[PDB]
Amino acid sequence: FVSNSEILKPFEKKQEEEKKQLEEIRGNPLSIGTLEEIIDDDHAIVTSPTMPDYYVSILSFVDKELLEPGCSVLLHHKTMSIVGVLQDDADPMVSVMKMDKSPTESYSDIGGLESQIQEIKESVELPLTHPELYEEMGIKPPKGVILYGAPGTGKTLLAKAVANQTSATFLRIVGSELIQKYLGDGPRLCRQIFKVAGENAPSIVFIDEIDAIGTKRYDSNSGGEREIQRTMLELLNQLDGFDDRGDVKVIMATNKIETLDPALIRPGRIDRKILFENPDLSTKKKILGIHTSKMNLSEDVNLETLVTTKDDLSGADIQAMCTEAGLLALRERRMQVTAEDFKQAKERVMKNKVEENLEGLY
Amino acid sequence: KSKSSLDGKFSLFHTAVSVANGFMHAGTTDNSFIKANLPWLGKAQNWAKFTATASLGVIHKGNLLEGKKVMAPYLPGSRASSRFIKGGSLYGLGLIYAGFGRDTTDYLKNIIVENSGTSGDEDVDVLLHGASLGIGLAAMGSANIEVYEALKEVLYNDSATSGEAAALGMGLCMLGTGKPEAIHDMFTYSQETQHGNITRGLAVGLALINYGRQELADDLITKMLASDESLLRYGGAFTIALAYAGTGNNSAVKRLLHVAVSDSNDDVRRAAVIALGFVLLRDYTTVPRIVQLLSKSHNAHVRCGTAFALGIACAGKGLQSAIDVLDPLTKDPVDFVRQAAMIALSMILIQQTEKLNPQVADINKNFLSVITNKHQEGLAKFGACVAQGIMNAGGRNVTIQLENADTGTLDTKSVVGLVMFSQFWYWFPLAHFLSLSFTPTTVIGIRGSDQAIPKFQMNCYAKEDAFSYPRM
Amino acid sequence: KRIQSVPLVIGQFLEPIDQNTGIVSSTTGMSYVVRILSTLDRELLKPSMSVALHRHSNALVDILPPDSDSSISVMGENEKPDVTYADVGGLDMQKQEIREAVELPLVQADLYEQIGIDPPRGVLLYGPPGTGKTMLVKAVANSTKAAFIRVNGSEFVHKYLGEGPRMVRDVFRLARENAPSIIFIDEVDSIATKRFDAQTGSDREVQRILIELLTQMDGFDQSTNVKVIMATNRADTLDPALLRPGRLDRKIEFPSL
Amino acid sequence: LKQTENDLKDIEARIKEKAGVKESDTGLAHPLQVARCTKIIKGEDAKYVINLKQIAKFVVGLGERVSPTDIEEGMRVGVDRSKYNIELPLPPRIDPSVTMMTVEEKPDVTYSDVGGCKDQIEKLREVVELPLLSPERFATLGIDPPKGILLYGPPGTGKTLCARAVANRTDATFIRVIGSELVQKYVGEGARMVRELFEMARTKKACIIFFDEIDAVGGARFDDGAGGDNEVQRTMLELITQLDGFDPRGNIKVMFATNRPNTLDPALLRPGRIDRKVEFSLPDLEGRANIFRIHSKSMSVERGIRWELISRLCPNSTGAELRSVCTEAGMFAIRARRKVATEKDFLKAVDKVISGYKK
Amino acid sequence: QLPYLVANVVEVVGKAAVVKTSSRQTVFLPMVGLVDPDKLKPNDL
Amino acid sequence: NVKDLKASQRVCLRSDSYMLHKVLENKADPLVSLMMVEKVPDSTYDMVGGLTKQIKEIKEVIELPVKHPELFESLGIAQPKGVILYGPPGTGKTLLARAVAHHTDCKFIRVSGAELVQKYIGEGSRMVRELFVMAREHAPSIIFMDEIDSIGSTRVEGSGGGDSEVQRTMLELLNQLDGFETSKNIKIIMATNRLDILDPALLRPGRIDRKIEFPPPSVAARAEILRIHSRKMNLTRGINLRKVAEKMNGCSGADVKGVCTEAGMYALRERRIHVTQEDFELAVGKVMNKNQET
Amino acid sequence: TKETVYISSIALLKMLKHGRAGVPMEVMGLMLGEFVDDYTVNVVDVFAMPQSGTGVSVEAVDDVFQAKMMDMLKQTGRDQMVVGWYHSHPGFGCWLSSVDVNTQKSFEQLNSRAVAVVVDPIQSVKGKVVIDAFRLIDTGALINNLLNKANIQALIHGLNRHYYSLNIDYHKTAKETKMLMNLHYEEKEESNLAATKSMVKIAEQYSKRIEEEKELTEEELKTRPKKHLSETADETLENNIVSVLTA
Repeated sequence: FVSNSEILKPFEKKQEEEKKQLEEIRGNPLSIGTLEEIIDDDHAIVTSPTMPDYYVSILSFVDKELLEPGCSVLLHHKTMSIVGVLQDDADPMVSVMKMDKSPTESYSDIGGLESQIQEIKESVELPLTHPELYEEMGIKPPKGVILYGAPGTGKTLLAKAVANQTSATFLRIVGSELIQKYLGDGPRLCRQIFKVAGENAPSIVFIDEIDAIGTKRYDSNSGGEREIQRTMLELLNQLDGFDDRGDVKVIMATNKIETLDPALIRPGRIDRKILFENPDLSTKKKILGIHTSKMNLSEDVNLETLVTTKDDLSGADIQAMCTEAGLLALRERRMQVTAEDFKQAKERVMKNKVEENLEGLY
Repeated sequence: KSKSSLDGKFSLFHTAVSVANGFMHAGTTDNSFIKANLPWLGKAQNWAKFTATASLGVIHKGNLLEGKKVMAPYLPGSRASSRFIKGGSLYGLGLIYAGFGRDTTDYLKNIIVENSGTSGDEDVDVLLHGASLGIGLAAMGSANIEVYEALKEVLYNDSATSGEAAALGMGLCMLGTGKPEAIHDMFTYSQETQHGNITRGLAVGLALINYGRQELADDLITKMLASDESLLRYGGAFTIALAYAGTGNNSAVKRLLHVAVSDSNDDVRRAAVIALGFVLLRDYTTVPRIVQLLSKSHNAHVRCGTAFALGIACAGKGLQSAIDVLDPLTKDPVDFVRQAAMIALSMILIQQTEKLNPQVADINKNFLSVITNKHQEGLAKFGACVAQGIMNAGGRNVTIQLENADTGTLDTKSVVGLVMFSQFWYWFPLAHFLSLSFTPTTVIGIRGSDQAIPKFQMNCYAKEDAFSYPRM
Repeated sequence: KRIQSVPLVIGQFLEPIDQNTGIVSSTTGMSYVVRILSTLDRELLKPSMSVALHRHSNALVDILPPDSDSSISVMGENEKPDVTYADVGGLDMQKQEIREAVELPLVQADLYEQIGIDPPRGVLLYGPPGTGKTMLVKAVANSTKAAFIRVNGSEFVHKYLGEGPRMVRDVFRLARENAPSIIFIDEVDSIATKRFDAQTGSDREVQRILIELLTQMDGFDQSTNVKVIMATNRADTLDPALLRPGRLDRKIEFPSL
Repeated sequence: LKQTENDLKDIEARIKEKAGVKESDTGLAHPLQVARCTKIIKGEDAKYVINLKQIAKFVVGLGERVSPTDIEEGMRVGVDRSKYNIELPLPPRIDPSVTMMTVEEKPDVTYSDVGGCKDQIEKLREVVELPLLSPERFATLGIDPPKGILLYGPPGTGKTLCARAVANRTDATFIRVIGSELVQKYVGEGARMVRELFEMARTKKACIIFFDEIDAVGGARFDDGAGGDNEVQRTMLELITQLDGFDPRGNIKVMFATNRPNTLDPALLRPGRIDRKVEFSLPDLEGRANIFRIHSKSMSVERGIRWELISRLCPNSTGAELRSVCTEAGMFAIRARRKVATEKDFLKAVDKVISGYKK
Repeated sequence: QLPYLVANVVEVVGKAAVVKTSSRQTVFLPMVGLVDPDKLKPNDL
Repeated sequence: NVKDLKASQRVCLRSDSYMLHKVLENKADPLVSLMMVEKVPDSTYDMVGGLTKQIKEIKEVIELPVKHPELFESLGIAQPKGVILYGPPGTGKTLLARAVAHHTDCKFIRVSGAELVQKYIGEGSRMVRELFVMAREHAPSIIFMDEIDSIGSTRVEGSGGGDSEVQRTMLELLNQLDGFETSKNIKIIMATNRLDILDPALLRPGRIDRKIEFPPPSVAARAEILRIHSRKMNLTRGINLRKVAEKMNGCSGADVKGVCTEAGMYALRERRIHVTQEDFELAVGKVMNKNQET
Repeated sequence: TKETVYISSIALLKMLKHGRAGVPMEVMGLMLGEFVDDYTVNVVDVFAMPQSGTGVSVEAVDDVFQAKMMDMLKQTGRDQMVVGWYHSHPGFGCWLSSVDVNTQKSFEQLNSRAVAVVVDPIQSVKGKVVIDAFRLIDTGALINNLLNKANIQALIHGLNRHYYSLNIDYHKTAKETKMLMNLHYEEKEESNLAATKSMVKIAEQYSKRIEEEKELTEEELKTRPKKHLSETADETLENNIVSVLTA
């Protein structure tokens, strides 16, 4: 505090003189650009982001061993020579990426999905904490899981939850959106996903909804589109190129597996098939139990009464029920939520979802 | 404090601090800048090195015995360190001995007649230059047709360097009522020969011979204004200024107002507002009303010339209202208007400074701020640096007068001196003529009888203004 | 004046940032932040303009009126009609129907005001074109001294997501400035057929146009200084949304007997 | 010690280099695939600049210009990736990766997932193995062994393995080329790679070029008019030309693999380039039991059980699935709370993977 | 001076041709004795 | 300084000297490309009174969080962040949406879906990204999503892949907001009356938290909607509005607006400023025929 | 550093005319005049050299052409030295090419000193003229007007680059100037012709000024505009008055 300042000011000053002397030699101002390729005759061809290419000589701040293809770099204006190195965190390297490093969601917050919880735990969490069971027996681990169901309630929740538990970077890419309408650019985009992963592990790679670029057809003539299949293949070949015991676990989302290649399953990688169901009585009890904690409510309301009229529903319906119920209580201007309020709300959403109907009792 | 803040902003920056040295140390004898920086001399250009030698001319002014003596190792027949020094030596000597140059003049005349025959090398031109400047100062105020004649042949070589000197030298000597001859011969010759430096030098040359003339000078005034050359019209103002110097005349001032407004040429406007002040020296109450309008102009040349105009006329007395005008002009957007306001302000308020007027502390502070800043331009810092020298001239004791309060009558040295002073970027070693009109404020015992130096207080009640002077 | 002179580049004004700053888009594909006119201010100046810029002194020289014509995404303009009603005989009934629907709100604002109604923004014509039906439409355009704006409704049918749906808004805007005007829609039933199923690209566009007209009609309070005439030959390939009244009130039949 | 050494080196080098580049840039300015020199102007001639880019086509054609070293200046004397005449001063088409495929001479695999592949394996023996073993017998007969083979069916599940197994047996270099890499986004970059792959095949001859994917580099499509796949078309044509043109096809075998058998381009299809069309053969009951023994040698399991038993419950499964049973029996084994796998973990592990698979 | 920009031709009155340069600009230019109007077409250098 | 330069700051760069000559403001540019902003609308929902039952429901679902967050907060509920309205088409649906917006004093932001998901590489991408920046900043604001609808007023009959691909894109943003930001009182209004080709995950809480059913109109309601609108109209005295309404069958809110403009057209044709009951009956019968078409 | 390079009227006129037709292919020629001491470069005449269809170069200068024009010039009585060179170069006016630096370095050693005059004809139609004058190297004001002597100290140590942006002025002679202004039968015809044609047209102009006033007056009312009304009243008034005055 006082101790830092006394030292700090004379210490700062020597640094600045040196720092000024550095600054003069290297110049300013500069264009930022990207390395096209790195050449060991101390040259470089560079891709300038204004477009053109210039075969340039390195100015020594770094060597070509302290440089990698596709690093971001400081360029002058002379012919665009390499003045200095810069980080790639800032300059784009993404497709569609939500990064959520250690997400808010957790198993505790989405109630009892307990049976589903147990599967995802042995495949995704267990290798990262404990390579050792896999190593001792001498078996390979699942490095992928597939989550089937609908998102927000099944697929999304389990995948957010688990990442938070393992303290890994959750990356959601939307598969379809790459579904770009020009030949050739899906394959670039797949490359950037895998590039970021290897740089920034541990990670969970979530590919949402691979069924627009996930196609694999039977043709490429007669209304066949060649890009769609190309992208699907680039994606597959990198995936099979990556293998880990606890650097990357891959979570997929999709709802058809017969649009996917049997080598994108790759039996001996994706062992696990985790699927959402509608929960049990006990787990439903837990989902209710958490959500009522947060309410102020009557004591005529029970978890038990609410269970019996339920026919097995998703956790999302239970959440939806709570928001609808409070809204009739707030409309009656009061903060007590009766057994009748939650019951009116439940009936109503169930009714809106169950638009198709079929007599099953006969 | 000043010198050491930067060495940037061209060789002009050196010219300024050389000039501020000489003013501060005037007649006190004090070489401090030169002792320290001899590398500084290596920085400096040819023309800055000529000012630096000559600045010693102001320092050793006062001693008329060791004034020559100091300059002795820098004479020819004894050589110098540099030919650029060597030239400034003969200009510094002429400063010291002016109006009593009698011997040295005959001496200096021979160098002149000598290098008209040949000496087109640039080192010999600058030698021939110094001799010509120095001798016009030295024979000033006293007719010598031998001086007129000599110098006219330096002109016939048409040196851009020497011609300037020679030309002033002919005006300076033949001060008075001129001759019909000098007027027609110079004026014709100005159209005939071509140079810019020559045109500026011969115009000011022609004006100078006309002092106290009035209507007899009216003929050359008409001819110059009738020339459509900028140089001659620049010179044309001064001719009126000088001819009518002292006596307030409405006709004379009117002629300068007409040239000043309507001509396209920017340079002429500046010279002409400067020229107003000298006629109007004795009607100094009228100047704050005239230049209230003209400090608000779209041409910067007008604003610079007016800081100087107001300054010259109102120098010998107060005028607080006057100081209020120059205020905006200090911070005026253009760099050369800032320069000129700073210089102007310092010539009036020498020992009226130092919190007599509350504002003058903010102005003095500002002079400091500019120098210390290096985001201020060469002319702005030039302006701060020489203005510092004028205020602090001869150790804060000696003063800038015109329409004196220490002698009480008009002085030839003074009017002429400021006219050289108005040009200092137009040709660089012209500053030193400010030397000629530093006046002592001295309050000393006195004897009606022959001197022996009594010193005693006369104890009468008085304000604070040896207690309010600028500060350490 | 002498500096601010033709030839100039045309660019488009986005917004004025403050006074003597505006952001402009040059039609080079380079955008600049520039100063703006001191002839205009912020009360004389609208944010969206076509503007005149200096070529090398890149600044707001002049303002133009909005413009929409280009050789991408074409629109048909037909200025100075030359057709006057009862071209074909036996359109006695129909001559009167159109007259009170289309012609009347433009020429007389005042009758709608006093009854206390607001003028219908749409008319639907069903029948074959070019029997007598088109001829009447063109005749109203003449009599009102209105620009005839011919829109082929399948022309955006452009295969891009982008330019055409944007244009249609701009066309109607350009029509309101140069009021009165007729937006005459060839086969609006073409683009009253829309996706219901996965079809991906190359069927997506008809949805965009349909929605564009709908947003405008229902989204804004009634006025008529610009009339929309829909022309239809398949009457079942419509969608109910169009046909809903309070906006589209007039259903004029072309007679076939 | 180290910190000071690095910085001095970098300042010292940089000042010399900065002086040299600026000198070479005077005029107005070894991979180059497009080469501006930014209006170095003279003139006949003295601009001598090759741009290969669609925008700006610079042709210095009509045969010879005899030069010691030179087109023109600007750090960039060269003649891009595709040559508008200009017979090759200074190294422009040496580019660091124009190869990246994986070669395995005398493969590791000889038997891995190769059980119950009998029909497939016998075909490879007659086609590949025997002309390599005796080139003289095929010459005397009058026949050619198949110039090209095309292999279809589940790919890499046993396919790549089977190929490696025959190759090892004859001591024949196995060259595995990834279809997808041949998809570089630069000019010719693509024609560069194909060419050097076939040059390598002729040097190392008595060798198999295994192309996984051939729809990565493309076959027939309607999407050539759909405005992008120009880069693709360059690669495809180059490939055909090299193969049929001057590759000897007696010992050098080329094997193609395809994902859609119906998407071949007509050039590809026709006899003289593809002769033999081989089916993938699924491991049979006996075969699956053997593969079960091979893969459990790593695992730590009881040897008193029989593999056979697991196989009866197993229905028709590719080599990949067998492997998936093996890692899953161990996960089961930890779950059931023992450090050996019983028969019973193998049975459960089958039940789980084969239902899950749903193909 | 080698090189030259190529062009395709979209107008072949008596001395005029319009050429479309590989710089996406159309110009109105006159023809000379070193061109024939028979070698002014699309698919020629 | 750099200490007044922040993220998403707009700046002005010299095009010969490439240095920051001045600084503008932070914000992203608005672009009119069908995605536009329209600040404070002018509509009122008691034009269409006798829609009262929806009025209580709307007031509480949308308005109440914005005006008083605290009630919802103190109870402990994840208060509404999206609305779906479902049920009878063509009631002058958009007018409602604006009317509520005027009351809560927010931007009505009408977004065209499909031009977020383009034939040009990413460009579409540009507009998704600008939209989200604006709407956090200018928050609270109401987004009406054009092109998803089945509601007779912006109908387009859903889509399997042209506005299901776009909703996926929307769905990432809504997910990101529930996370670290935890932003509510930022609203999306969807309305559609088909969901047998639209995705359910939108209707799950997180995005759409409340699903409210539109009421069917009645004879008693049609009479109210008519009573308000005719009030501006000059009428012939002795008229009975309940009678005219009863003669309606099925008629939604927009149809009632048609009855007054047609009643008036009939009067206009006869050069009358007053309209009898009889013209009004004849007008309703015409309006009924309009609903029967297609 | 600082030099007033004095451009003759005729030199200027011929340079702008030539340079505007000559682009986009570069054009050059030679400047004639005299050095007078230092501080002063007078340019007296300028003549064109040939064009080359891909731009003029150091390789394209031809000493026989420049020579044959001067020798023929001499027998009028035009006796000048070469003081430099002009070039068109679009997008040059504060910058120089590396080719153009090298080109200047050869030229100034032949002369005493030399200017590279680069004229830009693009912004010569925008209500301004762009021309600059350069000279890097030489002694003439790099020692009279030029840390301290910073340009020429670094210059001589090499591995440096600075343009040498000069000062420029104009004037030829008074007589030419009176003649140029006498370009503007003449003034009388012109004035009568305008007079008649004003009286015909006053019929439209009357009505149109009534609208301008009417628009202005309406604006003011809402507001209370006044500034627009003043401008707009002055313009109409002055222009009546001239129409009346003629008759």
